[PDB]
Amino acid sequence: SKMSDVKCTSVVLLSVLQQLRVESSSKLWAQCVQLHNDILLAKDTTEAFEKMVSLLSVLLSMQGAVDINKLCE
Amino acid sequence: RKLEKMADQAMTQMYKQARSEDKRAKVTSAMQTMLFTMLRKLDNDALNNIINNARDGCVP
Amino acid sequence: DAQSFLNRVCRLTPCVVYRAFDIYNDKVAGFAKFLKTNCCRFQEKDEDDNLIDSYFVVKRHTFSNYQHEETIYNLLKDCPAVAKHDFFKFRIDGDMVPHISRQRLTKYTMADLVYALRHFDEGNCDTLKEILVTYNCCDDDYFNKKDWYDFVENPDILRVYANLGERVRQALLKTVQFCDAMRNAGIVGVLTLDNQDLNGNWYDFGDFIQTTPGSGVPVVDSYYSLLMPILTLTRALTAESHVDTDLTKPYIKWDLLKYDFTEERLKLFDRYFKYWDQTYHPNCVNCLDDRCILHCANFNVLFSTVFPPTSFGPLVRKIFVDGVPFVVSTGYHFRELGVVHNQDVNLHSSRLSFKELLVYAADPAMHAASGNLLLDKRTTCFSVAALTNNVAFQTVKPGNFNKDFYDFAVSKGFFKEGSSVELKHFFFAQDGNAAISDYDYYRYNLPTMCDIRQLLFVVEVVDKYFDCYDGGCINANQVIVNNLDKSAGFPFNKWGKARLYYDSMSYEDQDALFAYTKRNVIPTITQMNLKYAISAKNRARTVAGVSICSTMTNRQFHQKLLKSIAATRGATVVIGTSKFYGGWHNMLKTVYSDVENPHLMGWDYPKCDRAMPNMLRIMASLVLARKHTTCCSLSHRFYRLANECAQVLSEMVMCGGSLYVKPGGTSSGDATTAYANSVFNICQAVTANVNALLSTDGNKIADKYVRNLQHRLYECLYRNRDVDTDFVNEFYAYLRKHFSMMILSDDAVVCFNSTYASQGLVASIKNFKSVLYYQNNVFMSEAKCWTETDLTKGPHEFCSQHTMLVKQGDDYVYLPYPDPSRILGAGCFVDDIVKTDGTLMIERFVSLAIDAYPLTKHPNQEYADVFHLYLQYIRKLHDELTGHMLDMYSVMLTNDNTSRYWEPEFYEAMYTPHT
Amino acid sequence: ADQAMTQMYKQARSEDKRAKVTSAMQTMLFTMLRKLDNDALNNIINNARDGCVPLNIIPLTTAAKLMVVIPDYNTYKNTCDGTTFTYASALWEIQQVVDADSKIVQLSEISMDNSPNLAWPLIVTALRANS
RNA sequence: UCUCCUAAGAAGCUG
RNA sequence: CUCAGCUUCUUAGGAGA
Ligand SMILES: *Cc1cc(O)n2ncc(C(=O)OC)c2n1
Ligand SMILES: [Mn+2]
Ligand SMILES: [Zn+2]
Ligand SMILES: [Zn+2]
Repeated sequence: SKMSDVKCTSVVLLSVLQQLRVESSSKLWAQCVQLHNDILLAKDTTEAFEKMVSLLSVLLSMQGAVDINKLCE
Repeated sequence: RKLEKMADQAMTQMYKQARSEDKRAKVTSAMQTMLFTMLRKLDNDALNNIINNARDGCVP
Repeated sequence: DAQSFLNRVCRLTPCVVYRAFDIYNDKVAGFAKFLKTNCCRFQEKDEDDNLIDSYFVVKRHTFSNYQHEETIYNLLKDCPAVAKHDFFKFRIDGDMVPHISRQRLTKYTMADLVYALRHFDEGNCDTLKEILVTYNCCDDDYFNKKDWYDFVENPDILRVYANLGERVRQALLKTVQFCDAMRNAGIVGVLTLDNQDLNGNWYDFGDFIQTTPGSGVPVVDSYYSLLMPILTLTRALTAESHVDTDLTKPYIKWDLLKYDFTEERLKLFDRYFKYWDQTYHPNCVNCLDDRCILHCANFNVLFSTVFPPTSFGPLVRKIFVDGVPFVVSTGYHFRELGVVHNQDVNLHSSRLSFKELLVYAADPAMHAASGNLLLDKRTTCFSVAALTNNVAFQTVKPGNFNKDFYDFAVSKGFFKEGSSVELKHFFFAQDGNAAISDYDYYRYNLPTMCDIRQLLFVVEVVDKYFDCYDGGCINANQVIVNNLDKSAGFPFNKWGKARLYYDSMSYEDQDALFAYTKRNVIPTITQMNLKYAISAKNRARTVAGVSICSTMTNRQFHQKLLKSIAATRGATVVIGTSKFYGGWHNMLKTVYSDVENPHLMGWDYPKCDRAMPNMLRIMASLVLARKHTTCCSLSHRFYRLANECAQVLSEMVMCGGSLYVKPGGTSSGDATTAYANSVFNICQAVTANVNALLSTDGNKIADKYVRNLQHRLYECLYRNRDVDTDFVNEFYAYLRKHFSMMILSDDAVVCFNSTYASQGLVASIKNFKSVLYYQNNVFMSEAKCWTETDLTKGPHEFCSQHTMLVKQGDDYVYLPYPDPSRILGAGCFVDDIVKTDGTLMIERFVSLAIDAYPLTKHPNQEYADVFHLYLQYIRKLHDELTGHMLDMYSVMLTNDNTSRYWEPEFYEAMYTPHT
Repeated sequence: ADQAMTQMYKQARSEDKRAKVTSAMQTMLFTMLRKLDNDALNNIINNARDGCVPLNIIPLTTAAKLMVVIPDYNTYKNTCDGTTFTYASALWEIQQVVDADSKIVQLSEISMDNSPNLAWPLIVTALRANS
């Protein structure tokens, strides 16, 4: 369960990462693309959630890029 | 009646261009808001824990 | 008689099997596996008691044939390509009976190898494994790997096969020696693969007859023609790349400036195909017709593997314009067509007009000569130059999420747990080194020599399928350009779209350019672009943008025939036929075509564009050009073929700011890609049918008509040189009757007589697998294909559409329906942000509802719910749009004709035959 | 009368665009020929028996610069190890190295231990040695 | 009012 | 940011009834 939710959220997350100009780093963009494509092809919710956590860690690492505190109130 | 059709077409074009510009301007903030709304809906333990840690300041 | 006999045969060990024979007599004809006659085979053991690949084959013979063979052998005895024979008589029942002992033969013959490699089955390849292991190409433990035979999953199998090349080359040399001996002794006979062992020795003289010593005549048509594919498959001629043709010596170091290898080609032909009696033109500009072009291009394909890759491509020359020097292409060295020289080369030009300027801008000569040297280690494709100081890394973005539609669908009960409808189509993202990775898939294109005598008959039968169309050249004012806002290619894409060049060039200029291309070769550059589309597979797809010159001239050459094909209903090629208003039902009822025991089958080619051999692409081009028998001369048609090859077959490719060389394969993005694919598909199907019919034992065919058809088909392939029009018509009628095709590019449906297929009289899936293996260098998986025994179910899939037989009023009709996941993914994910605002894009949802309507007829309610979901969403979007218009302006939309877009009728009318 | 005026305007626009693109193509074609090496090109052209030479050897024998795209460290050590290397029967001296991000990479950084920290593929620009 | 045919723009699907 | 086919919608114009 929550398979489609996870896949849609991963799509939106990679869109946000691309908007933050992550393609300017070949390594980081390649890793993010790998995780996103893996999540889309996933058949197990646990593996997809693991890769979702891994993909969100990239977004949260660049703390100054996106304002976490404001976005969630 | 023809003038009514012309005005309707002009107003449809104006509405289309206004909506297109507004949609295309807000893209970044709208995307971030959508992302975090979807993450809130997911309500997974690991995602919530990671997000709360980042909010408090414990980032990776 | 088991002790003295063994001694007379002599270190030999004392001693039902099916072997491949090439038979042709007044009763049977073909190339099939038959039962081996009774013979005594004593295996020779080495001094260390090690059994080796040496056998003594002793067979009882009548006095007449015994004496005949003894005479012929005494004539041919001293040739070293002839196996040693021993003629003796042995006492049985008190009287002497003659025996002939063919000494030290191998276990298998050349016919066994050719049959094993041409009629390949992954479950019944014991003979092939035995051959591979015996001659040290690999070990038994190599076959424990899965897909050890697949060219794509296991590209190392090519090396294993190449380990047979030297054996095959030695067999060819010995064949030439044997033919020389036959000519010198005055012996007339037919050479067949089953009479030569895998050491290259010949051992069967029963059918030979004597003649004046100096006027012997060997017949080698079937031998060489059947052997041809194996020559390239095993890379037999590799030794010709080394000094003195020794594999232990260094490679020959050719001069870099050398490009004319005509004498080398003639030497190779005289060394390996001396007694092939048809004339060979190394440069196909001297060929007499398109059949001769195919014939000689086959040999050119074989021989071009021996020459340096740097010698092929445009031949550039320095010219002067206004006193300044240009480097321009004045010729071309094709791997298949040889050397071609432009007829209108003008030195010391006064000034450049628009046409000449366009031609020189399209040429890759200036771009390559001004660029840097490139060494790209990411790919194995030949890299020419780097046109910029930097490399470009183009990525693919993810799709945009239409969250409103997703929420609406989920609120309606979609995407639950265990439901049969799941999201499977997405926008997959790609990293920087993606386009070049896709380009690297051209490594699946290998030099494939064809069975020329089989191909020259298949081409006539394929041309029979294109007799109802009309074609020929048209003027620049008769050309129809669909969209003029498309790219003009490189370098033209940096100054405008196709509209700029179609407007700048007057009709006279376009006609002059076309006439120029009928006498000269213009090589152009193709640009590789990444596609941004929704798919169910992670693979990225690249499209080829051809230059504007190539597109213009190819349109003016082919558009008449293409439009004729697209406007014809009821033919095998269904390009141009709509699936709406009963078109799907009409196409299915047309393909059923009153076959007797109808079964349906279907297939789709793997790596279709990247793996198509150059010979079949040239054949498709020639078939398309056969419509110019009056508007064009022989040389005009040849130069059109040369331009086509130089522009869409082996042209230069722009990928990430760099120039590479395209080994081959169709360039999806040229004028005639779909129609050429259709010709190629029909050719493969006809070849499968020919191989099915000729590989069947003729003694077991209970139908006299089909046994005479087989006999005459063998005659027409390997014994008759001129085209037999009557038999081509008869075989075409036979195929139409028992093998009914529906073709759209590389997609096919077949309705076939299941009894004939079970008896081997028409092709089946295994015949297609074999043909693809030995003629296309791809292994076709049984999961790629499908078979339906119940015609009321319709074909399993065609053009990504499933079929259902539903009641529509008072009669049952076939309707196509798509994958529900595809439509739902189209709704949920878009390639543009503005497409996520529903009120601006109601028409796209109307189109998606049109596509999804037939799902309501499905017996699965989850499938049926998609159309209703789309209609409800259309209603909701219209309501929201009216509300927003009212809020933003004090108006009423007043449009009451949109109510038809959320009612079934508007969509039900799209599948009713009335229109 | 209005239609004729519109047609005349369209023809004038087409002629103006034609002149623009003609000038652009002429400028490109005359700019490209000032970059090639006259001496080497003349040498190879004169060596040719009848003027015609294959195009694929023009960059090999006359280009003054080489760009090598390396996907991994194994290929780097195989092909362009050190500050000079041999390719196409010529000697090349490395002039610069950049990563996939177009950032300069010192030759000391290209080692087995530090390979995972580099953004592959690397692009190496070298100049033909011996003049 | 209806039908057909030319052109322009938006969009969807297929190989 | 290619080739070709089919389809829906909107607008301008011509002809016929
Ligand atoms: C059984 C049999 C009979 C005869 O005459 N033969 N000639 C050659 C072979 C054979 O298979 O050797 C390769 C053979 N077998
Ligand atoms: Mn025999
Ligand atoms: Zn010829
Ligand atoms: Zn013609």
